Amino acid sequence: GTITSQDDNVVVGYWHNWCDGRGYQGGNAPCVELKTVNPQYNVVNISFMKVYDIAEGRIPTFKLDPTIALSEAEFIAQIDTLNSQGRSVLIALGGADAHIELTRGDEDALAAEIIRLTDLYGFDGLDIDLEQAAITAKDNQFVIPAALKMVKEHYRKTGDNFMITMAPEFPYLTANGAYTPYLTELDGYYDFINPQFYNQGGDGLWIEGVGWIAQNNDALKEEFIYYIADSLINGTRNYHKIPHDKLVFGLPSNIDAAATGYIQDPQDLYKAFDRLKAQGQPLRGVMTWSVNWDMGTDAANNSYNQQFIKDYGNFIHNQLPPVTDMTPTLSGIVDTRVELDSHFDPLIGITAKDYQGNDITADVTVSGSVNTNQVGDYLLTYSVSSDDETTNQPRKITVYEILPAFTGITDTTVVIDSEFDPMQGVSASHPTQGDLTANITVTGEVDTNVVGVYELTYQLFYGQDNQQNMTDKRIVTVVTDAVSDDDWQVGSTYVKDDKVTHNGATWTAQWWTKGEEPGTTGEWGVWR
Amino acid sequence: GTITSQDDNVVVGYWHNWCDGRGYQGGNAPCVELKTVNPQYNVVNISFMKVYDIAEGRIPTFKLDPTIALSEAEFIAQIDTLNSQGRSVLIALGGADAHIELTRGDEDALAAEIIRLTDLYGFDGLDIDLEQAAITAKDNQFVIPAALKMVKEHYRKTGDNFMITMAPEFPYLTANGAYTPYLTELDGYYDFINPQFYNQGGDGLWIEGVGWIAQNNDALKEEFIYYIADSLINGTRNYHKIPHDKLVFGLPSNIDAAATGYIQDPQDLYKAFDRLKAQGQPLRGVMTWSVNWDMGTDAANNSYNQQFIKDYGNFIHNQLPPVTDMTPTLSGIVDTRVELDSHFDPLIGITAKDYQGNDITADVTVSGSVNTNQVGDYLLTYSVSSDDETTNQPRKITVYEILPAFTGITDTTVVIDSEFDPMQGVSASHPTQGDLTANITVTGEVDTNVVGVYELTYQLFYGQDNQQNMTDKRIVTVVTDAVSDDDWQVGSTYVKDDKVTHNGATWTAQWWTKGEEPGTTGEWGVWR
Ligand SMILES: CC(=O)N[C@@H]1[C@@H](O)[C@H](O[C@@H]2O[C@H](CO)[C@@H](O)[C@H](O)[C@H]2NC(C)=O)[C@@H](CO)O[C@H]1O
Ligand SMILES: CC(=O)N[C@@H]1[C@@H](O)[C@H](O[C@@H]2O[C@H](CO)[C@@H](O)[C@H](O)[C@H]2NC(C)=O)[C@@H](CO)O[C@H]1O
Ligand code: NA
Ligand code: NA
Repeated sequence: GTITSQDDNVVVGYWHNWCDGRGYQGGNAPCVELKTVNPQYNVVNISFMKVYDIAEGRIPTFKLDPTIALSEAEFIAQIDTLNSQGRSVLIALGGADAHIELTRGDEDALAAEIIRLTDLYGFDGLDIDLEQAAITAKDNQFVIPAALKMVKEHYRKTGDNFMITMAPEFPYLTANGAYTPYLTELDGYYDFINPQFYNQGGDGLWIEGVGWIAQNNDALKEEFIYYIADSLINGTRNYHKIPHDKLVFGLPSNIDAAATGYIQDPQDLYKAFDRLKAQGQPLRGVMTWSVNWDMGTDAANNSYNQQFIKDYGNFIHNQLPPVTDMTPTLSGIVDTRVELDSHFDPLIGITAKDYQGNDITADVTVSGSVNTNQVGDYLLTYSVSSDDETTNQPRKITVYEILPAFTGITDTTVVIDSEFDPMQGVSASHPTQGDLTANITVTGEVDTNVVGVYELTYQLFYGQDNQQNMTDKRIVTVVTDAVSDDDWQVGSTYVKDDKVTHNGATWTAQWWTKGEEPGTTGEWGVWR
Repeated sequence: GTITSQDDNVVVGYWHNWCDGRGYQGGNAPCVELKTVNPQYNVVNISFMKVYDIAEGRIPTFKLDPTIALSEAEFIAQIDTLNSQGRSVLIALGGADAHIELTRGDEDALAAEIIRLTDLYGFDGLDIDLEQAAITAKDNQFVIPAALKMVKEHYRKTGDNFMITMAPEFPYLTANGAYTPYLTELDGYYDFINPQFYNQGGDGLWIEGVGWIAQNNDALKEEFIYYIADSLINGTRNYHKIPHDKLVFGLPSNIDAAATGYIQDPQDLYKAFDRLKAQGQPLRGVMTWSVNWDMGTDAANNSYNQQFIKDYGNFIHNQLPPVTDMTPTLSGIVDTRVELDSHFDPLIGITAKDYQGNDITADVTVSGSVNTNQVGDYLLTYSVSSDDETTNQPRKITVYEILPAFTGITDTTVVIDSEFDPMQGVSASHPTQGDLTANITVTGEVDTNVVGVYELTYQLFYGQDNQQNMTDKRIVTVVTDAVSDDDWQVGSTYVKDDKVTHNGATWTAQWWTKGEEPGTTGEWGVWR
């Protein structure tokens, strides 16, 4: 009747709010009554809360499929029995091809409906099972955690722990991955995460000395489970940290439950978990899609007969109780580049929380320092302690510099006796320092009274005391406006007294000529 | 004729070894002669070297599609012209649905065929364009870099820079991602990487203060380009580092060239590149799938008319030459956990290379130290310098401990006067210390001559000087073997002189009775 939360190891099982689902291998998942769920599933997730009718608006809800042949009242009664047996029933938000698209300001209405349904049906919490576009559509990444923090606190004020769990597909758990916001904002509020280590085909990770470990590789399943979990529980190898006491391994029940990810030999899981326990970081449990699948039939109409809970139930429940990782969280620490001579403040952007979600940002301290007057790497150490633990994390701050740029320094032709200003159209700038046009000197001059080619060297001085320097060159050609005889052409015919220009001189033909180059005809030739 | 490599900014364009490709929007990509490729494509990649016929074995090759109507000799002639124009022609290995599956030991034959084709056709290098399963199938991740290092060195010994490039889909570039091995092994050998920032739909990254930036989001394309590139060129946000001078932005030419990723407003790219240039890290160029697409038609038979090179050619070529990032690389530095009192060696696993691929692992130094006799976090700093740069990277080493475990401490029933050894079947162990069975004491005793319940407390002492302690309890019940009268039952009928056992006593009926509990019938009732 009241909020029944789990503090030991869990075996989580999703329950279909529909009948006769088709399997990836042509099997069939019947709907089942909640009360027929194997007792060793101590968390059962009602699938799914979603938007049923966009006529009702943007806020998802839950409507029982009547063809399961449970009345509203009976379904409440069966939740009530599971609760009386010390088992939890969660409402799972989302699902494959569920379309949730909330906008900022929707969070109060989402919190209110979660509370309505929880109090009506007797749910013990909520599983965030957003998939595909729903993870990142409109403002889901802000609205959902915001509503859920209001729900957690509403029930905390009556002494209840409304459970919050999540089922992210595992590749979304990398460090800046799509599920980041949900984990960081609900750090301290969530009870455990049960990612899906299924339906991701060849995705996985690279491990030195082993190679690439794919989620679809049966020959290395033990490796897959160990290494991805090890990465998760320590926040290594490009994964967000989920403490081991809050990490629940999500799996398909059988080959019909999912395209890939099914564990053919359960020994690979026993062995992985064991190795994790041997390094002092045992996991919190397992999760499966789904109890209907575990109670279904394959394509030959053979019953799966509870094979999943047969393989894992006892193995998970016979573990020691979990030991809470109470280490605090640090957030916002990223390697950063800082321009030479900028102001850098080591605390901007950085926050912290204790293992229960409380802001402890002012408790953070920093060791080491950055000199933004000198280029290079500076390494800092952040620390914060709470509940007799400390978390430390390092940060690399690189001080760099930026070249300024010249503009307007392009070769040009001007007419004899015009005015020429070497700085007209020339300028320089720098991102920080801004305008550096006054920092340009010019070596050389142009004499526009005298035809020819004039070279100018432009020197830009910048930075501290103008001791850095950039150089560019430019050619200014002074031409006459006076026109003159036509250029000689090899293909033309000339006659006596025709004049031509060629190789800077004016030549006069002495007689008929074609093809004779002025200057090449000697003392007594056709060109004079 | 000879190896023509590029040292300025590049605009890379792939060339189809086939005719009339179908577009994602029903357009058509004709085959084209190499010589008709727009000159501003200064790198043209022949697509694709692959396994054409598994009868020929596992080693990929290149066979010209004859229906392009170029003879072998003419195609060589057209490569020769591009080369005479100072433009590079690469052979692209792989392609969408190309099946390459090499095994270890294949690398000499792969190196020999790359050299054959290069010398035959006049190619100037190779682009690694493995996709899907080819990235990680059999030992591709070892064979391919191994063959290519042999190819680079073969040509280095005749004064040629055989170019090596890669086209990984961008999500494979995260820190332990599938393309890791190719980048790390060819660090120093590759000329630039041109990832594909297309065909990944909603993939992208999370940026504080902006939100989720998807590769398919047109409204934030500028953000997508800036932030993913910024992440790449600095190795932040869970991406491998690719120096900015070696990063070339890969794009679709138009909407028919790819499912998603096309830049509708080129201004978003100009602006992104500009911002990157403003922080002193301008990119090396752009890449496109493909020149045939840029020269194709859409579904309405309208010519695309070179729209891609129109939008980017001048913009990329008018940038300043690249400035080589000569900082060295560090590899293997990962946060690690170490058991209390183990030996930790800070250098095991760690390697380093200079900006040209040379091993400089012995030049690495480490600052700070780890005390494995005390639990906690220890922060180290690795550094190595080469070519007047230094790279620094930090590492967190956590010293942890592990509980031992008891076994055999389970409640038990033994028969009066049997032998009882409190340690039979009891033991303890620890991962490190091993057997701790000799470290168990027992408080309390069992007297098997006297019926009843005996409690035993088992204490395990361990760790340094046995000053840590674990406790477990056990109940040993000593029962008689002597049988006695049957237990009274509420539902049975008894008669005078029937005897029953109940609440530890033997009672005798005085007369007919059913339902009368022995001990409840007073002084003169039926039970005596
Ligand atoms: C936690 C979890 O596994 N969630 C997802 C499930 O939704 C999904 O199952 C599929 O859900 C649909 C509704 O969301 C159903 O229409 C569909 O029948 C069902 N498919 C099966 C085989 O039961 C599973 C699929 O493996 O994975 C997640 O994506
Ligand atoms: C660098 C690159 O973009 N490589 C891939 C390409 O192969 C791929 O194009 C497709 O390649 C096939 C052969 O590998 C062709 O059969 C197919 O026609 C072709 N498709 C198109 C539309 O040209 C592109 C697709 O965008 O991306 C990579 O996956
Ligand atoms: Na409840
Ligand atoms: Na060549």
